[PDB]
Amino acid sequence: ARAQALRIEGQVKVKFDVTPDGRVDNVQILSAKPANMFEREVKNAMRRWRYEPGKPGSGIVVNILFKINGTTEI
Amino acid sequence: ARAQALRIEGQVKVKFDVTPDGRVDNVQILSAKPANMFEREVKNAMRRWRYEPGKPGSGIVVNILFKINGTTE
Ligand SMILES: [Br-]
Ligand SMILES: [Br-]
Ligand SMILES: [Br-]
Ligand SMILES: [Br-]
Repeated sequence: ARAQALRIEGQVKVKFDVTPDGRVDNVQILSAKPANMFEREVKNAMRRWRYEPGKPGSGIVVNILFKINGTTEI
Repeated sequence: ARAQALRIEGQVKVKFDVTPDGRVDNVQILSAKPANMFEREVKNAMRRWRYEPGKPGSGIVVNILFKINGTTE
């Protein structure tokens, strides 16, 4: 019943080629972080979630709607 | 080189317990998309980036600053 929020800040390096049309090619992520960053960060964020006390339950399923906004660093 | 932006939209289901103090425990993500969803989606979003034509290069490195904003449905 209580909605919860996800707010995760991060950075990720990418390496790629640029072709004569100005498009990227041969892209690889440079994961600095131990793989599977997104799922770890989501679980970590869920540590801040709080629900009503004295109402425990098990096997609760929630659907998280998210948007990722990013920009290249200048 | 030109700055670029990225926007990814998505959903992820998670399953967990709620303890007497109202905190979550025993969390598992219910992957329904293939693993490495984030990395795949970043690369797919880069398909929209455009740099100056006639100026190819290889091994270009850029850092993407991002924020993930989510809400339970
Ligand atoms: Br925390
Ligand atoms: Br609640
Ligand atoms: Br450029
Ligand atoms: Br597209």
